Amino acid sequence: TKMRIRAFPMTMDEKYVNSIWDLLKNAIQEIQRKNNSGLSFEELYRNAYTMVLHKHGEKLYTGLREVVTEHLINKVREDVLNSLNNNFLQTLNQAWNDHQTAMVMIRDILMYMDRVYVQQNNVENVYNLGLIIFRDQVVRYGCIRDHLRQTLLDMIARERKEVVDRGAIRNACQMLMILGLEGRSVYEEDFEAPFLEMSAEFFQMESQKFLENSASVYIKKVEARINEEIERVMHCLDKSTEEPIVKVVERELISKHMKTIVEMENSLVHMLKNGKTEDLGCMYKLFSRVPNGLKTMCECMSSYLREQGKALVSEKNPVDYIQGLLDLKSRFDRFLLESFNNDRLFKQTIAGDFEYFLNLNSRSPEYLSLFIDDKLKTEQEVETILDKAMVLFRFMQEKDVFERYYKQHLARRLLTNKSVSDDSEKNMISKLKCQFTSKLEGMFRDMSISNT
Amino acid sequence: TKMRIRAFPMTMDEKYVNSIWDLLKNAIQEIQRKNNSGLSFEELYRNAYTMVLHKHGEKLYTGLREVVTEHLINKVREDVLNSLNNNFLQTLNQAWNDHQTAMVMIRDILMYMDRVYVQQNNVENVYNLGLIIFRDQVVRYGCIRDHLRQTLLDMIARERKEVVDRGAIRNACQMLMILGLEGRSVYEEDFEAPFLEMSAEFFQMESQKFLENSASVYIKKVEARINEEIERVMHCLDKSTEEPIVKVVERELISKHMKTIVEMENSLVHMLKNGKTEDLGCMYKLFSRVPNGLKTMCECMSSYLREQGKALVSEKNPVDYIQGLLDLKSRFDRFLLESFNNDRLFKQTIAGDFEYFLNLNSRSPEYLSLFIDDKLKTEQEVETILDKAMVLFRFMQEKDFRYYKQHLARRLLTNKSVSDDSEKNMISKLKCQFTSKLEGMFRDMSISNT
Amino acid sequence: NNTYRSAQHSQALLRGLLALRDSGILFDVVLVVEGRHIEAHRILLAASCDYFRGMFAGGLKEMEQEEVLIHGVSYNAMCQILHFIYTSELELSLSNVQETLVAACQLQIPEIIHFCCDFLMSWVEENILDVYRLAELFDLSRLTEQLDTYILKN
Amino acid sequence: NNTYRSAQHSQALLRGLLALRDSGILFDVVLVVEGRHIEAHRILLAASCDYFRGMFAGGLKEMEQEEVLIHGVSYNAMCQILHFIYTSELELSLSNVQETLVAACQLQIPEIIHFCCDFLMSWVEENILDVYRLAELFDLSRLTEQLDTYILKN
Repeated sequence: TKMRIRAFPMTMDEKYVNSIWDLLKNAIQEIQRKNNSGLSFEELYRNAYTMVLHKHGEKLYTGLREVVTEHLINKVREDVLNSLNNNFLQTLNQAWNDHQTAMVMIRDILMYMDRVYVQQNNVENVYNLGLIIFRDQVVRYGCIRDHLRQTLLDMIARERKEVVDRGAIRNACQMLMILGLEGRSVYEEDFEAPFLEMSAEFFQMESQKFLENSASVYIKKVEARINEEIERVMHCLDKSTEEPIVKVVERELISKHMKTIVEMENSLVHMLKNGKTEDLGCMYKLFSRVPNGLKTMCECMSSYLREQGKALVSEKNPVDYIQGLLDLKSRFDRFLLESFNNDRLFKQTIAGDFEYFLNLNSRSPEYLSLFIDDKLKTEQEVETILDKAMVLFRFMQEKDVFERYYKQHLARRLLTNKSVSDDSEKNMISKLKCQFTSKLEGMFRDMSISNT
Repeated sequence: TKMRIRAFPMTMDEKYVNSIWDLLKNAIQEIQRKNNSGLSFEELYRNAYTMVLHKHGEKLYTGLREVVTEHLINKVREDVLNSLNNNFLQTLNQAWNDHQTAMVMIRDILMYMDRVYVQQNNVENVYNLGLIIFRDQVVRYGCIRDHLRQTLLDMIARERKEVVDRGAIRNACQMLMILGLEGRSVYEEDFEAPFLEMSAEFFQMESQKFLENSASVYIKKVEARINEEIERVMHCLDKSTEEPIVKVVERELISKHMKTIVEMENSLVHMLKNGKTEDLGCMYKLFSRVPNGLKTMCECMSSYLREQGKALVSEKNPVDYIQGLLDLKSRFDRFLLESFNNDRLFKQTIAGDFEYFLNLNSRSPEYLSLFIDDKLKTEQEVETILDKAMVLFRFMQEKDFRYYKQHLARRLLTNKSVSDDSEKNMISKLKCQFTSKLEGMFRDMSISNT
Repeated sequence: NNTYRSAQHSQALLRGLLALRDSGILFDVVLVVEGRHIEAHRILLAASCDYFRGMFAGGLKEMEQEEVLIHGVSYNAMCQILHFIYTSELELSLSNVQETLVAACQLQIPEIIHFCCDFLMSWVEENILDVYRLAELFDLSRLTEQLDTYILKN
Repeated sequence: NNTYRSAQHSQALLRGLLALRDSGILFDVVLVVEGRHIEAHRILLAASCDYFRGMFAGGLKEMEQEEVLIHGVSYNAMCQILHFIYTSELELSLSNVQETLVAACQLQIPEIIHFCCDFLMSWVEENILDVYRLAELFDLSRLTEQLDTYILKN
């Protein structure tokens, strides 16, 4: 292509913005009062285009800020002041909705400003300007903000105690969030902090009231309360609130006085002899969220197990003693299999206690070796008790005494063959399993050698 | 996903297809009469949807063909037949347009058939079914078709004569194309063949007519004729007809008697002595399209050059002879530079004639050698005619032009040459033995000048 | 000259159309499927499929009617196919099949037919008889040859 | 589940809308530019650009009006922009620039801005003063910095 262009006779040197402004300001006034049915959008946008070419967008800017703030000073501020105690919040949300639709229309008809002034001069958009001017004029008034906060706080308390409106509090919550532009600063400083603090006070009062001298009812109703709180927050309040509230709940409702509710004489850990799966399971599952919470239940469990081992091991009939050892072991592992979720820390503390008292008595190994001797004096069931019997062996640190006695008993259970089944007599070695085995096998396998 | 599906409780078998076919046929009949403002589209489609789903596609196809052909027998055939001589080619175009919109609507409301029955039974679409039934039923009738042929032929003939409505013929001409499905068979066998035949006959009457005993007027008016024909075809006819009609024009109007219009005593190649660029340029550009066409003018001008060459060679003053050679050469190369487009065959044949007679003279090299000597007895103009003088040099087959050396003495010893410096340049123009023997004697006079 | 063609424009236009529908403004046609009203754009629902092209722009009585009765489709299927037309995304689950399949045949939209065929491809040796019956009834060549290949693999 | 997204559907819908416009049926809005009537689809001309969005769906008086006034733009430019919206192809020649650029600045469509900037890029050292004046008036950063780079290359 070898054609000249030379086709740019363009000039916008016409000073009449005053006229295009006064008209645009009348248009904004009409939109503020909801008379949009009779304004020519194309002509309104044309007025907007001319000012952009004339570079009088600043006049439109300052003028737009002035007109929106004037409409907010008059016919919004005292519009909600005059209803401060009468049908409040609803009027605030209504005014907010009308303002939102008005600013949507204003951005729609002045959209050029949002494309070459707002973008190229590092200033807030028309929609964001409306949101900011609402946040600075209607809310954070000093009287509107105080009343708005109290109404939300009082309503959420009556709901916590009565039935109140849930749609309005949700609308206000959403308005407070969207008033923070991208963030939630308005939410944080307007409703989040007072609601959190009043909830802390209410839950501390409830904490002092709940302690009434019961555990199962207390823990179940605390579960009901926290479930109610999370349900309410997900229903009415906004989602980002659901994290800090629940934490505060578990900071004030149970972890505030966790140590005094684990043990109380009249009601769950103290009397675990009931053996109810739900009774301890609910208490565990409700103390699981609190950090360090597992430690106090572990300590109570450990104290009880220590006392039981001291009481039972301290001599006594040779077989009923080991029967007590195994039956207590079975009962205690029952809890960890059906009450808890087989928590590693709990298993560790039971193992530690079992390693404490079982080895505390020096006769234990002798009794453990006798167990088999009494046992050897259905066959599948006997195999099952071997697994339970093999559990203690791992716990003993003095297995030398056990194997030495087991070898002494090995002779007594061999020479006259007190063992009912010979084939199993190898199986217990297989469970027990060289010197731990050969010395127990040298005597027996000799009786196999001389049997030919 | 490990979920069972088990969610196909479908059953539709029923013999109520004929009852709803009655409704669909009534709807189609209403659409034929252009009462589509009051027919529920979805219900009509639903009828067709169920009709197809119960595998009754053949019944629906047969019924549609029957109803469309019944509407073509009545209210189309005699609709245009009753107007056979009154406002024809307008009533038929209206009938075709009404049928086209009707079939568009029918395809629209019966579109299911076009998707799973027509595609999976290797049959023609509903739109193509309507086009075919129109092609078989209202045209190709034997009376409607024959009258259509007369009307189109007479119209285009009157246009060549008078003023006719090309637009009307355009409608019928295009309808004829779209009636051939993808191809143009109906166009070929209905209007293309008669049109071309009439054009041939008319152009042969014209060809025997215009031969009136003139060339420039004849060729210009023939150019006007072909330009009219191509524009006429593009404007009123279809775009696949321009090529055959143009070939018939160039075959029958000028190539029929091309050999007799190239020479006529009263008027272009015969009397080219006029030298008019347009006079021969038009004839060239109008015989250029015909294959073998350039040959007749090549031979005619070759014969003229031979006759001129023989008389020119026939000797005579030594200078005027070569002057005649050069200016005839200039006049004939003028034609190839400004009348023609420097055609390769033309240049070749002029070169051939020039090679023929320029050496048909034994004394021609003697005259050629004398020229320089007479010339040597502005300086830029001297160089120019040297280029022209060189042109004949290449044409001579008897350069063994010895005489340049025979003359070399007589333009050196007494130095008849006006400029010595150019006397070397003509050697470079002439350019070893062809030059050294021409240089040995001259450069010797340069040797003894010190 | 040189003509400039943009590819992102079509997707941007569909996104804007979805935004307009979500705002619920400038609606013109309303469909009564099974007593349930679903509102849609007439011209948007006029170039999606040939069925709707013949309905809205064909020239029949259905043109000058705000409310249109459409049968042969379930409300869930109608909503799913409208969602496809508006954002080119088809959410196919177990529930919305054999109702979306017939709906796709109703509008004769090849894309939805192919998508339903693929969904039946994924979930197909316990209920092959009824699937074969359905495929023969609605006459899908692709589904039939896929079912034949699956029987061969069996 | 697994939702199925089709890419060809958007361009298929665009061609369908083009065919609908060519058939000239289901037209709803008519624009008078400079006394010349140009007819277009309201919803199609409502999701293309923000200006038309705030026009056909803003809620102003312009909604309930069959004939609308589009001034400050040239009829050739309006036809060009409508063609772009309808088929995503912009035929830019020497004649249809500086009226397409001002119209594009009007309607605030970034695609047309970029296309016009490219066209002036191709045909830009004899008339740079007026081009710089125009770019400064309409405030296009890309055109300005490309012009600065071109001056640097000079």
